[PDB]
Amino acid sequence: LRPLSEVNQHSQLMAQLVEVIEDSFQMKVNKESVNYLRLIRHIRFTIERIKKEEPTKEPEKLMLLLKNEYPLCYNTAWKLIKILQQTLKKPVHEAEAVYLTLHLIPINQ
Amino acid sequence: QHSQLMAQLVEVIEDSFQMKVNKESVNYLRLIRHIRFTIERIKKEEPTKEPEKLMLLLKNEYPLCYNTAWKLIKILQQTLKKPVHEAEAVYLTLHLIPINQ
Ligand SMILES: [Cl-]
Ligand SMILES: [Cl-]
Repeated sequence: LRPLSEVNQHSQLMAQLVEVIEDSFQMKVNKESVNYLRLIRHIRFTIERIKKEEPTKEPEKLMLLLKNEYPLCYNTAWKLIKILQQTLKKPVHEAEAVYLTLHLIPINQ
Repeated sequence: QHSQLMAQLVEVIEDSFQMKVNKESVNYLRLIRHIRFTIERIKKEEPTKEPEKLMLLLKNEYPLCYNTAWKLIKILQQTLKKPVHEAEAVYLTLHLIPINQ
């Protein structure tokens, strides 16, 4: 049998993508990190979706992605939304939490 | 106007990030403008088209990550010989933000 790690499906494609990221961002990736591991996992599964011509779950999985990557910004967005609901007394589309999260990420760097 | 509301929202941000926002900075201006658009869309009960809106937000706020995501998507398309949907550029951008920053 062939070890899974030795099934070299798209190994050189993956390496090309990483080189593009490293050149463009002018850094070296941390192959140890959760962010890198999840990036590679995302790419591997995106390859599968592309091969099968599958769409994605546009709204809902964006939420969880941001909750996992930027929990402080994500939860802060929801705290702002809580206050908006309490004062303005209108419903809030969860897309607003996505926008707020993205606007918060740069603030404390 | 929502002046007191805005001040409370900024206080929450400051607490959560354990920082004080410089009120005499582009940082504060950008923040308050975005928040005011959120308020306006909530009050007027106006939905967004999240796919198109996110592409616009990312292009303008995360140009390096977004443009790099598009380069990667083009490589994937050309290698796999399949269509790639615009939403993929969005999801890939969101995975790149924490790599770059
Ligand atoms: Cl965070
Ligand atoms: Cl909703």
